[PDB]
Amino acid sequence: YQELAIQFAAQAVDRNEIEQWVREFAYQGFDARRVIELLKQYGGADWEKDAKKMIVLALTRGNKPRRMMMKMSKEGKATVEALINKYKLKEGNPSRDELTLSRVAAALAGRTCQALVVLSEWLPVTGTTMDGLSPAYPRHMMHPSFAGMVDPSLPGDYLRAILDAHSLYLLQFSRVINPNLRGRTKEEVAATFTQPMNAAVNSNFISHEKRREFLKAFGLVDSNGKPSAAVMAAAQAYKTAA
Amino acid sequence: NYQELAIQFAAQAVDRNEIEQWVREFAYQGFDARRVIELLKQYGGADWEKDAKKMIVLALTRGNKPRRMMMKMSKEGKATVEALINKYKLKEGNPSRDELTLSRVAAALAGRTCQALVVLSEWLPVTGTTMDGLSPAYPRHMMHPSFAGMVDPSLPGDYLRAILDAHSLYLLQFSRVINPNLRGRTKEEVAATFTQPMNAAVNSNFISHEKRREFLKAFGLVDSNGKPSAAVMAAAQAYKTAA
Amino acid sequence: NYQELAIQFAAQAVDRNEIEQWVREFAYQGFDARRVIELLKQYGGADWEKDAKKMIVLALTRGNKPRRMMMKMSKEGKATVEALINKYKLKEGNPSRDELTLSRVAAALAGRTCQALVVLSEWLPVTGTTMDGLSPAYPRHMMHPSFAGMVDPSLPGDYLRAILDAHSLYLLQFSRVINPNLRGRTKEEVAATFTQPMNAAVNSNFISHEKRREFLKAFGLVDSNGKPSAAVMAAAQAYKTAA
Amino acid sequence: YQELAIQFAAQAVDRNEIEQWVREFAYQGFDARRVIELLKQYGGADWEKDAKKMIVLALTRGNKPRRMMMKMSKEGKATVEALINKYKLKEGNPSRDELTLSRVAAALAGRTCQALVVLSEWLPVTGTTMDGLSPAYPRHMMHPSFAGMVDPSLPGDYLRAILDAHSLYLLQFSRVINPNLRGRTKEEVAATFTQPMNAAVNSNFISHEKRREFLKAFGLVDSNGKPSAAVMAAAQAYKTAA
Amino acid sequence: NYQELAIQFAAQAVDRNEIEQWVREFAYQGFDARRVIELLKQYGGADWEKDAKKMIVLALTRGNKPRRMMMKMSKEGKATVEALINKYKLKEGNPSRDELTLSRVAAALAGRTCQALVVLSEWLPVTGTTMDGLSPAYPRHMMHPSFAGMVDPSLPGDYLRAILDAHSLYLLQFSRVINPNLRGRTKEEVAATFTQPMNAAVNSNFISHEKRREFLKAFGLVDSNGKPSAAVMAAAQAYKTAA
Amino acid sequence: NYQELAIQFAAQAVDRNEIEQWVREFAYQGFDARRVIELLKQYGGADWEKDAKKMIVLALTRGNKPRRMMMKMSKEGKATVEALINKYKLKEGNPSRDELTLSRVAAALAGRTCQALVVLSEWLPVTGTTMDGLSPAYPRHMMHPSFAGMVDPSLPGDYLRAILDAHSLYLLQFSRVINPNLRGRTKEEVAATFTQPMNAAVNSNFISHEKRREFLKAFGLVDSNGKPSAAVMAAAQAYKTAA
DNA sequence: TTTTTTTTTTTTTT
DNA sequence: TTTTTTTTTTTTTT
Repeated sequence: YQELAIQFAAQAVDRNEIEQWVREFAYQGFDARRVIELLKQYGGADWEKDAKKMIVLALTRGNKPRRMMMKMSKEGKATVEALINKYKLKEGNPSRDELTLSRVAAALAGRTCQALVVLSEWLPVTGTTMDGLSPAYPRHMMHPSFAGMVDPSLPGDYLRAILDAHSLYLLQFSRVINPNLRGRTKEEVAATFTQPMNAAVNSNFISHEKRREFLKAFGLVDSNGKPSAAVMAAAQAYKTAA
Repeated sequence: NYQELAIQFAAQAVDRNEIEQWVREFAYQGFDARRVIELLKQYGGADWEKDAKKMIVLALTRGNKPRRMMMKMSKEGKATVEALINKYKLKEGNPSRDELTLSRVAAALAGRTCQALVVLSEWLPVTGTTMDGLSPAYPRHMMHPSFAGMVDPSLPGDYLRAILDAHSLYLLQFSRVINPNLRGRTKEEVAATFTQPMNAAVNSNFISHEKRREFLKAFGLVDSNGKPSAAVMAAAQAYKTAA
Repeated sequence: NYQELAIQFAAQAVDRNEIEQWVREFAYQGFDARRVIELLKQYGGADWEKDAKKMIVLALTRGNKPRRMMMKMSKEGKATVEALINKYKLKEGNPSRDELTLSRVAAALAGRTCQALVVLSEWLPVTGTTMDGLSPAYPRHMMHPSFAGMVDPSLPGDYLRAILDAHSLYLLQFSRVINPNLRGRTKEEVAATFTQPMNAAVNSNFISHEKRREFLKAFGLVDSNGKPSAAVMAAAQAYKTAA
Repeated sequence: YQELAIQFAAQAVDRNEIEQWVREFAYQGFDARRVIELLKQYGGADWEKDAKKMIVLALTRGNKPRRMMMKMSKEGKATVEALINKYKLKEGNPSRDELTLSRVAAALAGRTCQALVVLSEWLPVTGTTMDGLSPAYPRHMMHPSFAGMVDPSLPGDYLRAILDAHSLYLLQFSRVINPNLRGRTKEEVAATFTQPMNAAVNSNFISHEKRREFLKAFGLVDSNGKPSAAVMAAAQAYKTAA
Repeated sequence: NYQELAIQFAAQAVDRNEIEQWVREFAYQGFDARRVIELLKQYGGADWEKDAKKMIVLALTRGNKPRRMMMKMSKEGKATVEALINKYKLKEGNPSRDELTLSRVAAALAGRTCQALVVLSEWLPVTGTTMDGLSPAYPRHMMHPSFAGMVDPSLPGDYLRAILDAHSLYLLQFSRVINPNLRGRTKEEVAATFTQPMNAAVNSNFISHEKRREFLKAFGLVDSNGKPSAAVMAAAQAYKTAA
Repeated sequence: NYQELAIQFAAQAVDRNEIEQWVREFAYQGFDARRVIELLKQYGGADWEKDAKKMIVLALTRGNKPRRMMMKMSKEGKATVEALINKYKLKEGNPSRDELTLSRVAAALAGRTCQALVVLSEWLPVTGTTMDGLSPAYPRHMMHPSFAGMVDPSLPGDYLRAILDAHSLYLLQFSRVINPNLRGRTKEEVAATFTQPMNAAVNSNFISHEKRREFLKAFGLVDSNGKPSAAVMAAAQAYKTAA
């Protein structure tokens, strides 16, 4: 009777039926498309220049705009106050239709990752610090929003190399900005940062082709997707990392 | 007096089959698969199978807290989950023998659940890609706790151990990701929390030994005589040196 | 010159028999085995032996908390445990002396408990396989604290020490598994929790020296003259170098 | 002016003046003389036999007489109840004029330490367990009341040998019976047990001559106070102990 | 073919000067050195320089909590600290920007602070002797976070990196001593707390590149062309292998 | 503008003596010895010296909690302590600059305190015998925190370090015994709590360098030129390898 | 960031 | 003895 669970198992699996359901029940959190829609809406023609300012502001000062405003120059405070009021900026994790410095940096990952080369020594974990862990550490990987640039169709060994090279940074960064991860083990830090990382790697924002074009442009992969010597070095550094 | 009674009681031959029936009957039981199927049929009627398939995808990719997952979901999804909560009177955690949870549905219907893992691989808390980094071509059919429900316990001990150590490589990763209070603990400490539910499913009376080995053969996990595949052997070893 | 012979007499001359009578009279007695068997016969009647066998399997593979174990068990098992709780008025932990617990049943009937361990080996908190990893072909009859009640204290000291060190290898593992705080403590700290109950049963008045040695002989633990087996000798050494 | 603390320092120290003061301000805790006075008072002619019973009772069952009574034989419970009522026994640490099983064992250290040879395998830390740490561990040292048998006039190296040999046991025992010391470091256990140990070693109860006569009788020292091979072995085992 | 050149342009072509203006404009500014000196002159009058010297000694050897330090100090000292608190309206921690703290005084007057370190060396939380154990003849002028304000950012990159790594060896020690939770954390975790304030002062508009290099030359940290000294080179290497 | 003022302020030569006066004046101060003596003389009158001797024995062998020690003391002792509490208005712990404690009395009169240690050696929390086990013939005059008050800081650095490392061997033991919350901490962690009060007493203005070296010479701790004794040298080394 | 004499003998399958 | 998407960037001599 009840061991008819065999008949239920016997039915061949439908890739499209299951893919409709996984799509319907999917975690709906960060919408990069909505963020860009809101920036364009509040900023108008100035949205790009203000977004670049907000990327610098997020990467070097954090996600609390009213707090950072208090320990800043006269000119800076005036710019941040204008941005808070134009873009109706918030702190932390508000509703889906609300903008934060984090969300701006995350939706515009292509622009954020390019800025890291210049901003490297102004970050919580500097390029110099990373170079101590792995020589000539890839600066374009030094932000959680880099996960949105990873082509998931890349050969598994090449893909794992990029993510292990990026995880070397995440391990340092997470232990430093997440109060719950201060001094915790590698395995613990990776268990808290892999699920949001892998969601960004397998998101529908930016096609595989565009993602690999960015990795090629940043000099992270070659013509066939083979990671650079620096990525390979970093990927190994993560395997023996503490 | 009572010493003579203790000797005469011990003088009686050990009944291997009587004790083996009892150890089975009193064994740990995480859920009654038969009661779960009985409840799905009762609440769902003729739609119970299609709704069970939905709940398998829902459990595997979103978890066991239906009202919580509903908060970070689309309008359509939110409506499907709300309808399922109300039809099947779904609960979170470990409720009574007469209550349904997304976990229990996936666990009672292990044969289908394990088959879905091939498609759902990159949407799981621990992806197939991640597992391949630990052990090459990691068996996707093993990437769910309900896989223990498909293991034939009559398999030769060495073959049986290799299947379970392979599966344990996944369990070790999965437990650290889905359970935050197991993240800083050792391999031995994490294994201590997942071996009892695993071994219960392996030694349960739900789905016979013959049918269970037929599944392992079909999933390509064992050969004609029950010898595990190279991938299973590789993962069992990866688990022995795992941290 | 008299004070010298006085400190000499008060230090060297000890009334070994007077002290040995007292230590036995004051020894921890959570229960009297004779009273336990008297209570089983009283509540169970003609079925007391079959129910006692069930309670031994239940105590060895599930523990001493009958209402707790009942919740993660099959429909049939739960119904058997509930029936046993109500017939024998079973309790958890350490109640009064006219009270029965699964532990006390297994302890009073040590002769059958120890015989069941051969069949139940892979269902115990510490399996026979796990023990074999510490000492080859570990004696299964020693894999329960109630084994101490089977030990003949009149055995030659060296033979008696081999039996107890061999049994202590198991106790060391068992205590760490059934008491998680002990996992990070020393052999000496873990030993401190199990040596007093062990030595009390070894020197108890329940079952004579002659019968106790006839059990050790029957279990194949000692020879005709009380010389321990190769497996016992191996286990006794494994304990000396154990951590 | 105020640097006249030099004139205060300049006064030569008086050994007898200081010894009167240390005597007057001394810690007044356990009075072995009062304990024996109370045993004789309540027990009469039976005080010695009842004291021997109470030593066995303390060493193998503890210091809680009403508690131990509940998990004991009919005969034993009857004896313990009679002892509780004759000697007005208490649990824990009551007033100076109150008897406890601990205080009885401690005041009659000579009798207690002799009983350890027979009681060895009934103790929280057995002789067998100790033999695993140091071969043929001295059974007479396996009780805190042994500190009352130590001659403090012994040559420093011989004296330290006896106390290091005894401390090997105290380390095991303290970690086991003191809930606050469960799994703590050697240095921590020794910091909590050295002050009460050293007080018993330097107490006025039992003269130096009698103390050394006991150590000689127990076979712990030779004619000149040189410790035995077992004590020497144990003293070393404590130096490398964890 | 245009989308290719578009991803190429949006990845490689970065407006280095636009971004560098912004990072400087938004940089953490707990205080403006010019405002600190303006406030010292305003409250202190003609005595502002002598009182500032006192506050530098007070900040370097006692900390940033003036009312706290006052309690474990001599009669004369306590009276001096109380007078300074009331004249300069001193605060603890990180107050508003028109507020003075011992730290802000030492930071705005980096040129004298760093010069005082030669005399104050054995009175600091991390002594010169301690530093000499990590790197021989460690540069005493680098033994304060305010040293970063003395660093010329126009220096050749390799020379600039030697100065900062040499200074970071001190910062690593100092942070562990003045923040006890950091003692059990990694170089990278400890570095994360001191690199942002360091790099902000290195790239601040207070004191020109030309003057900053004239300080490094005067302190004997660099030569005529900006090449660091043997001690700086030694300290830069000690930091690379530091734990 | 303010940049030019910062350069001209730094252009002024470093006044070594002005800074050295200030670092002394602002240095940590556990107690004012002068105020303690002033208070003893005020409350005690002509009996202040004899009562101070009593309080030194009381602090050294019983501690700093006078009402607490009174509970485990003789009738006579109890009366002496109660009389001293009421005459000198004695307090426990670390009260105001104008309050007396047994510790402060012993600390302000270090010359006498250190001389008493020879007689009181076997009555201290850490005995002379215990210390001799760590380092042969350990200097008894060093067996009190107030010994730091006798150290000449003008001594050659290597000689000065050997005296303090020797003394630190005792401090390490003493702190673990008198302070229960320092028992599980490392050498570095315990040293972190006792170096600041030690170094304050070493660099205090109470009792000149000349008088302090005269004491070290008298106690046999240094020779004619300040070279420490073999016992001091031995203890300094014992501290380097201490746990 | 301090300040001087341990505590006190049977558990029980997460 | 459990059950699926981190948190969010300046401290300050015990």
